[PDB]
Amino acid sequence: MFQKVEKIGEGTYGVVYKAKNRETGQLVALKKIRLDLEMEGVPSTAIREISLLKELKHPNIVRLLDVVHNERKLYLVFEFLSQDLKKYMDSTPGSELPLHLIKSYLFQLLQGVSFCHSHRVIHRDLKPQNLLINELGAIKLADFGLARAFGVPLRTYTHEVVTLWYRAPEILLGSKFYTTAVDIWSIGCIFAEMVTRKALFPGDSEIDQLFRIFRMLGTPSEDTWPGVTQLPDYKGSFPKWTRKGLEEIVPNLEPEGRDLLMQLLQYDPSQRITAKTALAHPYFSS
Amino acid sequence: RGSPLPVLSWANREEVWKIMLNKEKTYLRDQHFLEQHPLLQPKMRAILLDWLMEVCEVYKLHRETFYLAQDFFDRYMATQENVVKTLLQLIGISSLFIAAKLEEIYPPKLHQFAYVTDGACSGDEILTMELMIMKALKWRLSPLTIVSWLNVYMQVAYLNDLHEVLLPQYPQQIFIQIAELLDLCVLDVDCLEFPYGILAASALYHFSSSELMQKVSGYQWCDIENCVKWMVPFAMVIRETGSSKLKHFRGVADEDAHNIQTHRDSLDLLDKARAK
Repeated sequence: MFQKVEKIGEGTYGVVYKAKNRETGQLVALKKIRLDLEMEGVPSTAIREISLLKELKHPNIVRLLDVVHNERKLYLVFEFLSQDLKKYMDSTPGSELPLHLIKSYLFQLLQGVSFCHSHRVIHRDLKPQNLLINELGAIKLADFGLARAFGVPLRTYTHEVVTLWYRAPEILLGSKFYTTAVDIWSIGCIFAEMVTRKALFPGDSEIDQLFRIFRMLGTPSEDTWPGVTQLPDYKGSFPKWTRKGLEEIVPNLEPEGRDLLMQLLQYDPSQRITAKTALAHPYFSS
Repeated sequence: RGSPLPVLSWANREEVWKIMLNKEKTYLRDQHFLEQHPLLQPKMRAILLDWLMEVCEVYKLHRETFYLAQDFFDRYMATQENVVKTLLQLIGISSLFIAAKLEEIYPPKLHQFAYVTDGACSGDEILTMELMIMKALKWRLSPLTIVSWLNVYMQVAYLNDLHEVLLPQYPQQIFIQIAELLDLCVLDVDCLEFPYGILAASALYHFSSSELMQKVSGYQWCDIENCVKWMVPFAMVIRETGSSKLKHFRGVADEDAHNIQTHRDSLDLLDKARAK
């Protein structure tokens, strides 16, 4: 059926494997769902990932090759890419990312995200582990299990979304609505992590996460973020930290890169740059 | 048709629209699909969809969830032949199970989808059917629904000075009044002759004007004329019976209540409307 050459981790649903198609010899990555163990049948995350990737096709988005239902297992067949950005940065070649590669990876990331948003899809789990790199320099968004096709206009969705370290402050403060802006926040965090080699905001809790952000960017006010005091999990009792200069955090980053990072990490989702606008930024100009 | 959307910060408004219009080309409907099931009667589809709307109101499911289920049911039946009438309930409740897992935060459990069938459909029968449906549809489970088009038209109608498109800002009463006409129309399989965006534009026209229909939809009269004329008796029966008030739902913010699927005796209304 599929020659399961190797296992390569666990996932949102079931377990993940490298493999080969026998009638082609082509490499694929396999997500296995054990339908026997699923009281609710095909999990919502898998129905969402499959349906979204059936139509969301772009050079900077992972391809879903097939869906195979055999016995009481459902297999999602994705294109095989060599590794994710996290495994790359954790390995010797990748310990020190060249400035040109940080830029070409970020550009691609923004292209993929811009295509999602223009297609009314919000990823809601952008982090290095979910960005797959090939041997030629391409980077692609993966794991659309946490994504949602949004309405125009949208409504209230799952309250607690995005891996904690990549989670935008409008989510941490319990805003009723969040937008495509939550993806841009995650990209800001990923950009800083490529430059510094470590997570920008490695919180151990929602409040710790919120405090690490305020320490770096300063405590938001009605002046810098209108409506923030009205947000459900906002408290007057927050310390009033003051905005650190960004040159101190990412000194090896060129000034136009630091400008872009600062626009990506605007705490007011209303003022946060879009992926489309980020792609027009001078950082990317020749 | 040109884009009724304002300039967007997050995309090219003309691309966003082109992508939405391409959906109506990718997701096909066939007003004659019951010719492939020659001993089924259109009234059987009406009864099944009316019943799904009732289940939706009981469990406070979104209108989006109901219209996903309706689309899944209609597209799935168009892929099959000779389905016996005793399986329509299983196909409908399995379509709604898929829609609910897609669209709701905390969908009802499988046991509630079985429960509401009063013994006709087991959990295991629903898990078998959901895979049959999703494979027959090739996992194309992202249509732009009838109600998604009403949502976008209402947002364009009421657009604020900031041209905000993603944060909802239309009134609730106009929304549910138009949705109620759409819920009646969708019970008639002839509705599937019209693109979903045209069905929505047409029900909006019946509650407003040519000027508003054109502004929010970008359609010209010639595009919607046949749909508008087909919808006349449905609009009349709704105007004569009177429009329903906004409901309160347990645990739903009263400002989000307009998004919850409702149910009234629409089979009565449907008879009157098709009579003319």
